[PDB]
Amino acid sequence: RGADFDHVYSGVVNLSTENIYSFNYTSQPDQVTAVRVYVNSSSENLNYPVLVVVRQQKEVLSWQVPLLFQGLYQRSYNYQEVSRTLCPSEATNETGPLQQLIFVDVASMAPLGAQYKLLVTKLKHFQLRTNVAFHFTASPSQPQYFLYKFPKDVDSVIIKVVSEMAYPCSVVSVQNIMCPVYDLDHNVEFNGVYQSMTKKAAITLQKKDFPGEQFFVVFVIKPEDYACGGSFFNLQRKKNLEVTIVPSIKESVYVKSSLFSVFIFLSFYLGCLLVGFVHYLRFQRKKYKIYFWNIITIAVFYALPVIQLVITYQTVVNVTGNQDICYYNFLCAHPLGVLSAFNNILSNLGHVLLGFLFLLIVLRRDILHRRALEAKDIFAVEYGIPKHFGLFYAMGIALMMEGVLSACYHVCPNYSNFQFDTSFMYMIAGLCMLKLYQTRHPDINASAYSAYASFAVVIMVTVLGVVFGKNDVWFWVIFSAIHVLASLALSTQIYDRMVLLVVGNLVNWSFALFGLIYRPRDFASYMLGIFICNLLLYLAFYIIMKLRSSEKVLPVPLFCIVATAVMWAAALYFFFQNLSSWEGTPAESREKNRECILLDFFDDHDIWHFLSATALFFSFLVLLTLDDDLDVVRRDQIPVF
Amino acid sequence: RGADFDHVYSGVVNLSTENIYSFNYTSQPDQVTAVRVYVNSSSENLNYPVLVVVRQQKEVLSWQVPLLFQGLYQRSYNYQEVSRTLCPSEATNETGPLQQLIFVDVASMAPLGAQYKLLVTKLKHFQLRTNVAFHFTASPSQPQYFLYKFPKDVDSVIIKVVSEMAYPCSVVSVQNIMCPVYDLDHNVEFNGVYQSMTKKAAITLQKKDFPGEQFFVVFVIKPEDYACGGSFFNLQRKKNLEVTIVPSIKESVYVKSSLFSVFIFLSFYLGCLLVGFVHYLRFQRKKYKIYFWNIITIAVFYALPVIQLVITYQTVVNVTGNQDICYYNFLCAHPLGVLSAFNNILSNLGHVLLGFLFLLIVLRRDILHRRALEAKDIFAVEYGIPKHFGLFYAMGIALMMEGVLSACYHVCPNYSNFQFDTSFMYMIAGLCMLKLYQTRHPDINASAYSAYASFAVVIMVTVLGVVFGKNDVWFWVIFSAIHVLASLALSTQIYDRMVLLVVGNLVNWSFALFGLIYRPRDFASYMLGIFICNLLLYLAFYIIMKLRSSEKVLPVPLFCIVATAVMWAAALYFFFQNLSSWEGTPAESREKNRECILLDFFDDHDIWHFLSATALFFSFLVLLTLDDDLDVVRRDQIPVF
Ligand SMILES: CC(C)CCC[C@@H](C)[C@H]1CC[C@H]2[C@@H]3CC=C4C[C@@H](O)CC[C@]4(C)[C@H]3CC[C@]12C
Ligand SMILES: CC(C)CCC[C@@H](C)[C@H]1CC[C@H]2[C@@H]3CC=C4C[C@@H](O)CC[C@]4(C)[C@H]3CC[C@]12C
Ligand SMILES: CC(C)CCC[C@@H](C)[C@H]1CC[C@H]2[C@@H]3CC=C4C[C@@H](O)CC[C@]4(C)[C@H]3CC[C@]12C
Ligand SMILES: CC(C)CCC[C@@H](C)[C@H]1CC[C@H]2[C@@H]3CC=C4C[C@@H](O)CC[C@]4(C)[C@H]3CC[C@]12C
Ligand SMILES: CC(C)CCC[C@@H](C)[C@H]1CC[C@H]2[C@@H]3CC=C4C[C@@H](O)CC[C@]4(C)[C@H]3CC[C@]12C
Ligand SMILES: CC(C)CCC[C@@H](C)[C@H]1CC[C@H]2[C@@H]3CC=C4C[C@@H](O)CC[C@]4(C)[C@H]3CC[C@]12C
Ligand SMILES: CC(C)CCC[C@@H](C)[C@H]1CC[C@H]2[C@@H]3CC=C4C[C@@H](O)CC[C@]4(C)[C@H]3CC[C@]12C
Ligand SMILES: CC(C)CCC[C@@H](C)[C@H]1CC[C@H]2[C@@H]3CC=C4C[C@@H](O)CC[C@]4(C)[C@H]3CC[C@]12C
Ligand SMILES: CCCCCCCC/C=C\CCCCCCCC(=O)O
Ligand SMILES: CCCCCCCC/C=C\CCCCCCCC(=O)O
Ligand code: NA
Ligand SMILES: [Zn+2]
Ligand SMILES: [Zn+2]
Repeated sequence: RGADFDHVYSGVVNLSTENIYSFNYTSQPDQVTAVRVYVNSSSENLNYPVLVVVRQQKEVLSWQVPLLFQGLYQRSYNYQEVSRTLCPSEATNETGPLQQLIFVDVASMAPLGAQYKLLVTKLKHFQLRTNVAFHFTASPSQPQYFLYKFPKDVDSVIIKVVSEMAYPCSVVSVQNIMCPVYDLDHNVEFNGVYQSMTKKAAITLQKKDFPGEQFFVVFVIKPEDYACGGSFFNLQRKKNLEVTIVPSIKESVYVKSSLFSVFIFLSFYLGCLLVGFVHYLRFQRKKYKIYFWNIITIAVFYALPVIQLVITYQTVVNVTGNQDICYYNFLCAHPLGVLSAFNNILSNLGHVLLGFLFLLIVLRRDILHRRALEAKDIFAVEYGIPKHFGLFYAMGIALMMEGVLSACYHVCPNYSNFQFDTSFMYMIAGLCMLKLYQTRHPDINASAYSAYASFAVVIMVTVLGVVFGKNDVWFWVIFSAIHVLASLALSTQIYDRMVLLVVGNLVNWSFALFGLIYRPRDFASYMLGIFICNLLLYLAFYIIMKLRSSEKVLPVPLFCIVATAVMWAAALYFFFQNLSSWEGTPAESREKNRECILLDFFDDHDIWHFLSATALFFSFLVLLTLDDDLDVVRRDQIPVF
Repeated sequence: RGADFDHVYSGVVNLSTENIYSFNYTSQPDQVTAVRVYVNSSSENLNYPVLVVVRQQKEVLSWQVPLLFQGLYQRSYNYQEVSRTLCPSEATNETGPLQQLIFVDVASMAPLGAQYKLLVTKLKHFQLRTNVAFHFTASPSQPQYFLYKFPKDVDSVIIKVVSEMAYPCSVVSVQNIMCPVYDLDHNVEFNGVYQSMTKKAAITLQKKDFPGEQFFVVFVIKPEDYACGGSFFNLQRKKNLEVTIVPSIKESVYVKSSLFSVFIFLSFYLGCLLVGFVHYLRFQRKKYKIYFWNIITIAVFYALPVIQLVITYQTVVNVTGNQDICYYNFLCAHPLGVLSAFNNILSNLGHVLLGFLFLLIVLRRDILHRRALEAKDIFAVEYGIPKHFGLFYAMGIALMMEGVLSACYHVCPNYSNFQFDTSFMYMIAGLCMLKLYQTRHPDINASAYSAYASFAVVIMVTVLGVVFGKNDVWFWVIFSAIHVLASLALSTQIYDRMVLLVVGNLVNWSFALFGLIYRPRDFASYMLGIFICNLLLYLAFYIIMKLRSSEKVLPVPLFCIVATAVMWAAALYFFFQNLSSWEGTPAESREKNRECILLDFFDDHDIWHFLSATALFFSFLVLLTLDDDLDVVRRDQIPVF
């Protein structure tokens, strides 16, 4: 029967009568037309569903109305309105105008007839345009997909899908232009790239991956919300979606950002060179060695698991096309070669460059001291605090190792990797507190085993607390007992000294209270703030004790105190901007994704990598230079606190 | 049109003519009938395919002939014969006999008519019986599935599928009894458990998982062999398959095997008790302490990555139903609780029980030595070899830590976990060689860091060689250089002594040559044989040097030598029986799965865990007791080699 587009057809189908409709249309060359078939049935009997068959030249598509979904825990869902887009045939210029015919056959085996309504329409907005936002709606029984053709200049695009509400949750899949299109929840993840989506989704594609420089963006709504961190839930679950296809940054942005990263850090090298030059002009005109290596060994022992894991996770993402596995920022994930997010790795360059600079600065001090000790300078031998540079070498190397470990985490950030980003800073903050204590008490043995053992136990507490003590009121109660007791014990060792000890313990008790009351899910970041607080508290205690003892703070140490405080306040702010959350579902993390802040390449977490290295670098300089005033004062006179 | 079952229908379909067939059958209660629809079209034009629609009461099924598959690297496959089993409806006794009607509609849009052949048949062997082998055939375009109902007495079954040839490779999926059945490669992995299969597959199921105590066993043949370690490849890819449903072992087998494992090892405790009792009757009638703890720290540092990984892999297996992720011996993987293969973890009880026994043996001699020294015994003080039991405590605790590390690996053995099965044995073999050298050269410092560092570097070489040096002629050439040079340097320090050194280098050179020519993919096991070989060579050198120096081998040490040699020969044999291979694909590894050898619970790899612990336990006793004859001899008179 000849039928018209955009015309709603009603009918009753029983065993005897089947209703057939014929739609003929012409597709002009270089023009793609998609036909959407909508059938709905208001029939109580699901024992006798309305069966819809759409036959085209090269394909037959069949479905049933009401569409039934099997839910978790034996939940049943039925969708009375079912809509499908028929795979489009694109006429090349050579083929010419193509006359195509669609047959929509409607049948039912019901003894009394079952009613249905049919609307077949042509999609006027099937093709998606660049930098244009398109708003649409999808349902579990009404999946939608659209066509995008890569423009010549554009060699890569990002697919940004936004929703106002978290649920129902969807799947955004990118597939090549070949029939069939997998737009059902039972085959959508078979082919191509896909992401789970509650509120936001971002898929980055390259032209070389797709033949014909075109793809289909498929939007499938799940009958239930379980895979996307939701409780559950026969009635329309319409999701209002907006999708925009934006070109990615050009290769020039990669060059400008890599140069910027190296240059800000190399600027520090120039600044150290200028200071060194002034001393050279003045000169002409006028806790051990197994520690540098130990930090390496500990880092390598710790790097091996993550690196082996990276391979396997990277493998599974590439094959399955599951962008769910790695918790990238997505909105600012910039790919170089294999790396999905090169920008994250590049941000860790400062840790390596700044850590290296520190080793060179420490070395000059060691070489100069050693030369002075040989010359038997009175000041080198008997004036000032005895100088040991071993912990300083470990600190510099640890900063570099932190950069490498953080970069490894960023190859695939996820639940198995969560610790590695900020963990080595527990070692960095731990080493810095020994250097403070060793300054006055240079008699502390400090075995290599003790560092390795402490790190292992601290990480053991960290990983165990995240996995098994996620939010339990029990775990946080026990941990608060250790935290407070550790603070009491430490305070008595490292420490008006009494008033300072009270302030010192109180800050730790306050932190324990915040943790107990708030129960943060990110125990790794909470554990990190425990080491940062105690590092800054002991550093502040040292400065206060230095002032009460009338010891001076020279301009070079004093500037580093201001820079350390300013950089720590700035770095912590960018640390508190959560752009992805491995504790939640992949769809929940993606709601936190943001467009990146600096040079269109670096996000808030990238700035935290720049500023954490600079804050840690300037913290090293405070320890290195603070007691340089005493170099004139006799060691005998020098007090001990 | 009324049509007959098991009758082949021919017809020509053009735009004008569609051919419709009606098949009616009666399903008796408590009787399941499945109908298979076969359509084959020998039509050159794939632009105009034959479209087949099979409509039933509940659902409608449609497909096209020839069936087209999109292959990797743009390969195209077409199958003129397509066959499908229609979702059976099971009549309960209450419903009674049910008269069901099937409509098979055949259509084509070809201008000249396209021929087809149709056979609709009822499957007389749809239901699978217990302990009965059923042989069938499946094709990429002709998937098959069958029904199994759990017997009342049987609470769990294993699905064993066997094929004579590796390719074409298949997917065996287990799904609940609900329509639709996902029997296509684009939806087979959506629901239920599934395994990839080349030659063998084994799926273990429990009755509690399935409602109705029934499931579908779905067999889907892949159009290509890539996922199963093979290459490409329009023509039938028929796979002859045999599937048997066998009940799993009863809970009594779990109890009898757990008791056996504890008892053989506790028997050793009784044997040590009997020896201790005889000495107590005789008595009445007449390289340091930071090492025990260090091995713990190293093991914990090493246990943390694997344990965190276990959680995430175990998660993904449970959700997706993908049995391909872990590399168990599925033919004897027995589950207890959350563990998929409990027998693999129980087999590691020998390490902890025999490692604990050795610590009690060392402790006695440590206590009796200190008690003597307190009593100023002449023989304890000036006769015999200086006694340092510190490395014995490390060896005993390392054996325990190897049992827990090997048990953690067997929670989910895979490519990310490879090292954990045998890596700590490198530590054990290395500790045992230091104890040998420390015996006649008591003045060796042996720092804790050195053990940790050596382990880290040795594992770094092991993991790097497996991942990046899989079979390269380059990597094995460099490694043979280190292996020859390391053994050449070691031979000079520890080793007619000259003839022995020559024999000692030839064995290492031979091992290197075997590796160089053979290029084993399992570098972890090859690395293990390097440590075992040198441990037994240095042990044999010590015995030979003991005999040439006219020093006796007492009966207790001498028995341990025989037991160590016999157990090492026996353990190595069960080590060479590869029942699973993480280096290959999951389907390739399943080809080596075997039914398990001992008590219907333990396979060849489980026996290697029993015998490796016993060989390592008796190796410890050789070191502990060998020089107990020198206790009467004065320390000065004792030679050093
Ligand atoms: C690994 C990171 C967290 C740094 C850890 C530093 C701390 C926790 C480690 C490193 C050095 C260690 C100390 C080394 C020296 C001594 C003095 C000794 O008589 C008692 C142990 C004690 C007090 C150790 C306590 C723990 C210790 C302070
Ligand atoms: C905060 C972390 C990272 C670093 C803390 C350094 C701590 C662990 C170190 C530095 C100084 C050390 C103390 C130095 C002096 C003494 C006195 C001695 O009779 C007992 C050990 C004791 C009490 C040490 C315990 C460990 C100690 C307190
Ligand atoms: C988790 C937070 C709140 C507390 C962390 C406590 C950690 C840093 C403390 C508690 C127990 C400590 C260990 C106690 C025992 C030893 C042996 C000794 O040779 C010093 C190192 C070592 C290994 C200590 C390292 C530091 C240590 C692990
Ligand atoms: C704020 C937290 C992380 C600091 C934890 C470090 C402090 C409290 C821990 C770490 C290592 C611990 C020390 C480990 C070993 C010794 C030597 C022993 O003879 C006295 C106790 C003493 C000195 C412990 C005191 C508490 C201790 C110093
Ligand atoms: C895993 C295996 C190789 C462990 C073997 C450990 C023992 C047997 C080996 C490994 C390192 C070796 C030592 C390496 C360096 C020296 C310093 C030299 O001036 C005397 C010999 C001595 C002390 C060697 C003795 C033998 C030695 C201790
Ligand atoms: C089987 C082959 C690959 C093993 C080779 C191991 C070699 C390369 C590694 C493993 C253990 C390592 C040693 C561990 C202990 C020490 C003592 C330390 O004070 C200096 C480094 C030194 C000397 C290391 C040198 C390199 C080393 C000998
Ligand atoms: C752990 C597995 C992989 C192998 C273990 C090897 C251990 C036991 C061996 C291998 C390398 C050896 C060290 C190599 C370096 C030296 C030289 C000298 O300065 C003291 C002995 C010492 C420190 C050796 C001690 C024993 C040692 C650490
Ligand atoms: C694999 C078989 C052959 C055993 C391997 C023995 C290795 C681990 C042993 C044997 C010879 C040893 C080396 C001999 C020479 C030295 C002394 C000093 O310069 C540092 C340790 C170092 C470098 C040793 C490291 C460990 C060593 C390389
Ligand atoms: C004197 C104060 C020193 C600095 C204290 C810092 C306090 C940090 C405490 C933990 C907060 C963790 C919860 C929210 C942060 C999440 C980290 C992230 O977004 O990646
Ligand atoms: C004197 C000889 C001492 C013992 C030497 C043992 C030799 C072992 C060498 C490596 C063989 C590795 C290749 C095949 C074994 C695979 C291990 C496995 O099946 O799990
Ligand atoms: Na099913
Ligand atoms: Zn980071
Ligand atoms: Zn094992």
